[PDB]
Amino acid sequence: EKNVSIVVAASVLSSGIGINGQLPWSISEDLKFFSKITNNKCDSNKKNALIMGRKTWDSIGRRPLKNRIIVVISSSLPQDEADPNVVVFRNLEDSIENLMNDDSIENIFVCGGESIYRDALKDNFVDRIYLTRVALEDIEFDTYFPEIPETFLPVYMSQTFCTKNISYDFMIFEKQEKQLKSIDDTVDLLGEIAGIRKMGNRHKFPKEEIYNTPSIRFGREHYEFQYLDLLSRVLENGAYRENRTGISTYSIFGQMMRFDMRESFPLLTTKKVAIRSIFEELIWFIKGDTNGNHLIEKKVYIWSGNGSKEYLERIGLGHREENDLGPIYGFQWRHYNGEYKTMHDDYTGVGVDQLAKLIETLKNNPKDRRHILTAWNPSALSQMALPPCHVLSQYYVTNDNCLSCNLYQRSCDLGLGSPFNIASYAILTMMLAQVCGYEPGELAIFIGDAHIYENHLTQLKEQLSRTPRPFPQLKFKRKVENIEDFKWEDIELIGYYPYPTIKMDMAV
Amino acid sequence: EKNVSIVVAASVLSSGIGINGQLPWSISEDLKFFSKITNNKCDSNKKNALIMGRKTWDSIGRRPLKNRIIVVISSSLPQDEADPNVVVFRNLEDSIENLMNDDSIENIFVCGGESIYRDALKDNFVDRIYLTRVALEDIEFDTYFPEIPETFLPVYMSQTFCTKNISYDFMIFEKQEKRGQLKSIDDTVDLLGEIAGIRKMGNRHKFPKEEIYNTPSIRFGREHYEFQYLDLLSRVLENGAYRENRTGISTYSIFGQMMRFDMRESFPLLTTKKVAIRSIFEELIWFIKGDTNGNHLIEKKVYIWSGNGSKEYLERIGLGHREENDLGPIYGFQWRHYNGEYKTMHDDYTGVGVDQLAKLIETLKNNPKDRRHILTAWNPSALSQMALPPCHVLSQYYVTNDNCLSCNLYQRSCDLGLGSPFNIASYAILTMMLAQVCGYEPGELAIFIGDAHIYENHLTQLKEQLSRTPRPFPQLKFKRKVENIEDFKWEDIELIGYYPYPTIKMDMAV
Ligand SMILES: NC(=O)C1=CN([C@@H]2O[C@H](COP(=O)(O)OP(=O)(O)OC[C@H]3O[C@@H](n4cnc5c(N)ncnc54)[C@H](OP(=O)(O)O)[C@@H]3O)[C@@H](O)[C@H]2O)C=CC1
Ligand SMILES: NC(=O)C1=CN([C@@H]2O[C@H](COP(=O)(O)OP(=O)(O)OC[C@H]3O[C@@H](n4cnc5c(N)ncnc54)[C@H](OP(=O)(O)O)[C@@H]3O)[C@@H](O)[C@H]2O)C=CC1
Ligand SMILES: C#CCN(Cc1ccc2[nH]c(N)nc(=O)c2c1)c1ccc(C(=O)N[C@H](CCC(=O)O)C(=O)O)cc1
Ligand SMILES: C#CCN(Cc1ccc2[nH]c(N)nc(=O)c2c1)c1ccc(C(=O)N[C@H](CCC(=O)O)C(=O)O)cc1
Ligand SMILES: CN(Cc1cnc2nc(N)nc(N)c2n1)c1ccc(C(=O)N[C@@H](CCC(=O)O)C(=O)O)cc1
Ligand SMILES: CN(Cc1cnc2nc(N)nc(N)c2n1)c1ccc(C(=O)N[C@@H](CCC(=O)O)C(=O)O)cc1
Ligand SMILES: O=c1ccn([C@H]2C[C@H](O)[C@@H](COP(=O)(O)O)O2)c(=O)[nH]1
Ligand SMILES: O=c1ccn([C@H]2C[C@H](O)[C@@H](COP(=O)(O)O)O2)c(=O)[nH]1
Repeated sequence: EKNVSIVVAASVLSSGIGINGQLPWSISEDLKFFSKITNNKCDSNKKNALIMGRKTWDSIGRRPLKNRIIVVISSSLPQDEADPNVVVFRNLEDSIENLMNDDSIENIFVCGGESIYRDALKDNFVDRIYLTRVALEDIEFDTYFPEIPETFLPVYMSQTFCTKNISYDFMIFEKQEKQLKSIDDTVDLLGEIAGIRKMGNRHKFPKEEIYNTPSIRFGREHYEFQYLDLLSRVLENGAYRENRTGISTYSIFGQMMRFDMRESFPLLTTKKVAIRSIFEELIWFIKGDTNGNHLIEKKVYIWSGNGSKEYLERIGLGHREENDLGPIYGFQWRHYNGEYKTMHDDYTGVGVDQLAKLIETLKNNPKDRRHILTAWNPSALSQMALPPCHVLSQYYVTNDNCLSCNLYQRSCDLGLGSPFNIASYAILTMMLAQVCGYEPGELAIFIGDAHIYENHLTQLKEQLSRTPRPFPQLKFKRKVENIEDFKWEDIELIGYYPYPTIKMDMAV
Repeated sequence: EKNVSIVVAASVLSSGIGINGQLPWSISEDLKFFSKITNNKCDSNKKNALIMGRKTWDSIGRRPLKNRIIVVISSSLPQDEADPNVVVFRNLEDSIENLMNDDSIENIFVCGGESIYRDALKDNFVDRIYLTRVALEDIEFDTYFPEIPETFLPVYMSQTFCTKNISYDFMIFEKQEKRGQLKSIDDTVDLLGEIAGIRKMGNRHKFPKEEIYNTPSIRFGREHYEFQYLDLLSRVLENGAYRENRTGISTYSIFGQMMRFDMRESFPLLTTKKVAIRSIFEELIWFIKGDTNGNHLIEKKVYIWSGNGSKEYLERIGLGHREENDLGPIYGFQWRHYNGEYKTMHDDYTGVGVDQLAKLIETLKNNPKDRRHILTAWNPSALSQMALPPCHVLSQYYVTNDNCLSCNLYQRSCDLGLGSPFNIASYAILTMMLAQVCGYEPGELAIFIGDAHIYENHLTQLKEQLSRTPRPFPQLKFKRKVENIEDFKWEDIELIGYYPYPTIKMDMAV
């Protein structure tokens, strides 16, 4: 008995691990990771053994690895003797015996060639798989990682990283075989006694059947889990409620989500997200625009319904022309407190420009604590087609000169709105970072009424059955001078490989 | 081997457990807890044994406990085979002996009397201690739970509960003599951290080192909500970035963090330092009445808004033309007269500006499930006239299906050392007030911080605080049902069972 682990790097969609006797890419961090995992051991007078196939041997210059013993599988290679850090076997099965003996061998790693992976998995020799998911998928491959067998379950998944615009995961799987007992025994007995009265009961852990990729118990580091686990928590504990819209929701109050923005862009991968619409709705905010026709003109219908004659009629704004949403987001951002008459009037100079003051303060007085944008105007709400959901947002220049964002959101709808805000404020923050001279840092979203519309239950349950994939990267093709000059065309999505788009109808 | 646990309920400060042959209180959740912990077992063919002194056995009426075996330590009581569910032993040590005897015995509980506890601990018989800390002192006790020996560390502390206004609290201590979920995941996350450094968000949120983490041996059971404040503290202490600011005094800062606090079973007043509760109530209702006159506070001997309401400060910021302690359209002006025109702190502003606190109340009452119960103080039009731009910037309220009122607050900037304890207490109280007035019960308070920072002239004070294990939170009850939210008065408030550590002096950053 001694541990056997595969170590592989494979393309996210098709497990492409090689082309023309070489890799499909060069990613140093991955070689570094390979170096750390294969070198790692306790008793420092033993060596780990790296098993590989002759073509892979061939592939790295037949040049030995520091501090490790290579084991080449070949029919032809002479079992040499020049070198003791490189040994040769005629088949994979006998190459083990590694186990039995060489007590000078702590761990065994299967380092691949397809033919070798395929044999290790078929003859059931491997216990763990360390898999580096690489997000590049329209390139030639002639070598694949075989399908992970059912006996294996994912138990870790890291955040997404970036190298020269390529996103990658790493990820661990364990061959399955079948804190205190006291602390949990206590917490449960107090839970039985107290019922609703113990706050832990009001915040129950989600059940396996509604928790995305359940085997991943202690390694939920991919920040997309921050979104999916939120979904589970409400699936789990949400109270059923009626609301102004016909359609009722499951709801809980006071939640939060966090996303890295240094290494990747947080566009959900568990459903294809309408990034264009998101972007297009953002510059419309930025420009201070409240004319819904401008979005519709670019073929973005997200605000259609809240600007229809009937909807505005139903809510007291029947005096408005179709699509005059009144002083909603964009207007409070550039014209805070301005007096709104119609989308046709000229507002240049009226009201506080928050957004301009934001940029000025952000470049001139970075460490100061007042970088705030707010849409919550008690005096305007009744003229808005909808009061805002994303209500207030605070911005933060780190000592190392990234820009982070906090968004307070009164009423994210988890199914539709939420994945939008995530992307939206990510971008707003990247935009502010170009314009002000910083790099993107972190995004934290604080939620008030976090809920799911009931007509989304099955759809979101579908989403919850899909294991997340590395986030993509998002780059600007040019440096702008004023932030209102950004255009869709400027924007580059690198490496977005989502699952099918999931249809969800918006409750009006 | 075979577990021996002490189970005891004791007063938080002096460890009182008994007076005149009885308990100094009557708290049935505790008897429920006792019963659960002592009945709990795997093998339906074995039983647990509870050990007690004769006088304790007298205490419970000499009747057996369902489903368990009582073992009475007495010199004199007869060893009579009548009850198979009660056996007498002449000494604790022999009774311990349950350990090899009675394969039929699964677990062992020392159920007390001071003399059985003292003996069990002195003779080192015992592995774990289940302790219910009862928050009333200043009453008569004649029996005590011994001081817990240094060989035990605490490993769990529950949230605070309430019964007939008495706060209480469950903890476990383990005899500890001679990350980790398994190796493979911590190793991999460690290796990744090394490859990536600052590039892996995990390295940006490093775990607090043991010497700065409050009560470190409690690692998987930091349930007491006091820990939400303390752990935040240790977190900026471990990752907080240095930065100079508008005050000569620099801060250590991180960005984006949160705290939850229950308000159904207790009042979230920090116990690890005596907190100026009066001054908090007096500012709070100052805000509710919509008042901006700094004098009204000083007149009630509350000096928190003095430094910011003085002649020099008002000068240095461009408000020289303002009467002393005219603070401007700060918090309560915006709550009552959002966007109204600020003349002076003397004008009458009846009917001016949007009255948010009124709309709030109307909305909680008539539209409980609506998502627009919102209180805001961030008014870009009015920042400059303000002695100080607001820190508790926005709050939301939420009526649960079982009629409790919850509050979320977004705080852009938060002095962990000084303002934060005020904010927790402040908004717990406001929420309790809003709840009474609207017909509901207190629910939960969540607090979202933008800039969470510790002032550098505070480090040693907060380090001191971090070395004190928290005690169960007190209760706060209103003595009468007010008709209007601005009628509340300090006199109307009762603070039951607040037992803090001594106050810790910290200088304000002007
Ligand atoms: N992305 C990643 O993580 C990795 C990718 N790769 C890529 O994979 C490709 C190489 O893989 P692959 O084409 O499978 O070649 P392999 O590395 O699997 O080597 C194949 C050779 O191994 C020997 N061998 C295999 N099975 C047996 C057996 N049953 N008995 C005796 N000898 C055996 C034979 O050598 P002989 O002919 O001498 O008999 C065979 O030709 C390259 O593109 C490489 O870059 C490789 C490792 C990792
Ligand atoms: N708050 C809590 O959780 C609890 C509180 N209590 C309270 O504590 C008080 C009772 O405790 P306490 O006064 O210490 O009495 P105990 O329950 O410890 O009983 C004392 C008796 O136990 C027997 N005993 C003790 N030591 C020996 C020995 N070494 N050899 C032989 N017999 C021994 C003796 O009985 P005999 O005289 O027959 O020889 C002695 O008088 C009451 O107020 C009770 O309500 C009790 C349990 C729990
Ligand atoms: C958040 C936010 C901004 N908003 C604004 C907005 C306005 C009123 C609202 N009203 C309600 N009840 N829920 C909302 O989420 C909501 C959102 C959004 C509105 C609709 C979609 C939407 O239907 N998105 C696509 C379909 C359109 C597309 O493909 O572009 C989807 O089905 O996912 C997204 C965001
Ligand atoms: C929040 C808020 C309102 N405010 C107003 C206010 C004004 C300027 C500020 N400036 C800075 N830098 N930090 C602050 O927290 C702060 C707070 C407070 C100011 C001081 C104390 C304070 O020193 N409190 C007691 C001591 C006095 C007492 O016992 O009453 C303490 O030490 O806890 C609390 C609140
Ligand atoms: C077998 N092989 C192909 C290869 C490439 N990438 C991989 N990536 C992963 N994740 N797993 C593999 N098995 C893997 N294999 C290898 C093996 C070692 C080195 C190598 O250079 N290793 C150095 C690491 C060099 C570095 O630090 O950059 C070492 O010290 O181990 C390169 C390719
Ligand atoms: C020994 N004693 C005094 C007493 C009271 N409170 C305590 N509380 C604690 N935590 N620990 C003790 N040892 C303890 N002891 C007792 C013990 C049992 C019962 C009792 O009635 N027990 C019933 C209680 C059942 C119930 O009320 O649910 C049981 O089934 O266990 C009362 C007093
Ligand atoms: O960024 C956004 C834009 C608005 N909405 C949704 C949330 C609610 O479903 C709806 C507002 O509902 P009420 O507060 O009006 O009831 O708008 C979002 O979730 N996110
Ligand atoms: O309710 C309040 C009143 C103000 N402050 C503190 C927070 C900051 O320490 C200080 C303002 O600092 P600057 O934003 O001026 O830098 O006031 C609070 O924390 N809470």
